[PDB]
Amino acid sequence: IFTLRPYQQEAVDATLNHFRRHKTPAVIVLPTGAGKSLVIAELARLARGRVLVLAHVKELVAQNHAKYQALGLEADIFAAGLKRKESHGKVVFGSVQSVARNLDAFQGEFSLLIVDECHRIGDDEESQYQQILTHLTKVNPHLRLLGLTATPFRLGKGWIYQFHYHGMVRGDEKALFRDCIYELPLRYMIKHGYLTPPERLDMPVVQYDFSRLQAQSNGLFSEADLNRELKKQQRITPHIISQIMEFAATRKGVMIFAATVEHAKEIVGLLPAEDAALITGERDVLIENFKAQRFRYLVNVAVLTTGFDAPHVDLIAILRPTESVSLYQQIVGRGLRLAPGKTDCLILDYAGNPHDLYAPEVGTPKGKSDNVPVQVFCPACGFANTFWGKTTADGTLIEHFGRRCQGWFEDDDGHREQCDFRFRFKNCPQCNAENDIAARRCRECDTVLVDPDDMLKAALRLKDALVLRCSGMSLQHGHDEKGEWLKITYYDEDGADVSERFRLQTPAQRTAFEQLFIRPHTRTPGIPLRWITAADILAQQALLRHPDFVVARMKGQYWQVREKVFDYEGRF
Ligand SMILES: Nc1ncnc2c1ncn2[C@@H]1O[C@H](COP(=O)(O)OP(=O)(O)O)[C@@H](O)[C@H]1O
Ligand SMILES: [Mg+2]
Ligand SMILES: [Zn+2]
Ligand SMILES: [Zn+2]
Repeated sequence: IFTLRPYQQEAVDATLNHFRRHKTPAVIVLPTGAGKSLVIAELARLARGRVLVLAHVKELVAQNHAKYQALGLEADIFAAGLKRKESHGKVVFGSVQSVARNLDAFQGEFSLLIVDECHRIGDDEESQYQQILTHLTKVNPHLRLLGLTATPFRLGKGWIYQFHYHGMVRGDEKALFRDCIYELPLRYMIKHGYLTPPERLDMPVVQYDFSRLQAQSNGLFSEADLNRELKKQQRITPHIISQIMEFAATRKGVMIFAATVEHAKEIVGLLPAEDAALITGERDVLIENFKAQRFRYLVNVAVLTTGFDAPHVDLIAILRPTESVSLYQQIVGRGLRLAPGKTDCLILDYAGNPHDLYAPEVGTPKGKSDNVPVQVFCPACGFANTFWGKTTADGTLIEHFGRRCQGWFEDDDGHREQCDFRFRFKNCPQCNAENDIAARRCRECDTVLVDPDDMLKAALRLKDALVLRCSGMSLQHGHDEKGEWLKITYYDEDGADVSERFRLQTPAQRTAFEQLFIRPHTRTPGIPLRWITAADILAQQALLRHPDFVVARMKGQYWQVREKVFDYEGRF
């Protein structure tokens, strides 16, 4: 009694093809509710020896075992508190702690290791995980390792894999997994009826202003920063909860996603007495009480409970800002389990989060809250990159902060490489090769690339050269006998200024202008500025930025601009 949905057969096929050509671990990205047990079952059926499904969380180990056996198949379990029964079946489910101390039971053939929730590996039970890995690779030197996760990306931690099979890089060489070989988007499950569809309320009455907040190192939000502005706007909290109650009269189950513990307890109070509970992050804490509708409301703070299956949840109310589209999708998905008569799950966002469940995950920290995902084509390979940026109403790009194309390619010989097109770069002083902005040594000639502070410090002390911190630039143009020209004047807050001039008459002059001024100064690298006359440059000065520092050699007529520091991070 097992036939595979098309997307499940695809995940199996992707795994077989990968390991028939490679030894390296790979990861599959599946959302909850996809039916991971069916993929495991068919992989085990085709396997030599046995298959081990390992998981850090013992609670998850027991669920996977349950769902697998519910397919009409047999398996062992190695979890704490359980006793070794008659070993039966081709699959073994276990936890990192239990397996790492019952390693004497794994002296047989294990051809495949499936690690569920593989995004946790860098967090906990790391010594024991190496213990399991060392033992399995000495018994099975050709063992294959498949990762499963619904959350490949975590803010502050990075991506779990480097190469995505659709043609883009996500992590760098430090990524735990070399490859993501299959991904099932949440959009596909909703579109094809594998999950209940969400329906977000378009116009909430009042919502929190969460734009002024500045993220910490991780890109996350501090509890204190969230609380500062929650208490600034706490006269809106009564009104938002009032409408949640109004919507809940037409719904069945209600989850509330609050920002802090201070915010939650306030929320529970405004809710009807005995009609609301709370989920921190002891036990089930009334998990099946909620599913028996002992209470209509269940508030939750930054704690995701693995395994929650509540088809009765008809309503999700998000009152916390979401730092990532991926976090928003894990929150929404908890109310998308199918049920008869459940036409949708109403989503009530009162935090000002964007209205796009299917937005692309940039995968890098935002920086400024007004930035949005923007699409930027690579001039070299044509890959459609997605960077942080800003647009007009029509969608016309104003700025984008991408630095390198994220595409990769692999040649017939099997050699793989990321696209080398660099939207932002620095030239090597010796060989002129284009290098990453952060590089300390040239990639082609290994010459030292001077830090911005050090070059400035030498010219700041040695005043034979001029140094100027730039607050902005002004543009001027005219027309002499050899043709048009454009003069740029760089100035500081105290009025000192350095100027440079570009002629614009000859083809070589125009080419040099684009090479030396536009492409460095442009706000949208990779999208050429269209221009005929110098006045066209002036009209489009919004698309240009000014350097943060200007260094000029105090020589020539008055000075000759030599260095320009863009995107400066350091002393000043
Ligand atoms: N090929 C299939 N045929 C019939 N039912 C399926 C199939 N694949 C998945 N399902 C059903 O879809 C649901 C998957 O939910 P769940 O087991 O929680 O997925 P996961 O374990 O990946 O979170 C289960 O109710 C399961 O019976
Ligand atoms: Mg399953
Ligand atoms: Zn490219
Ligand atoms: Zn060089």
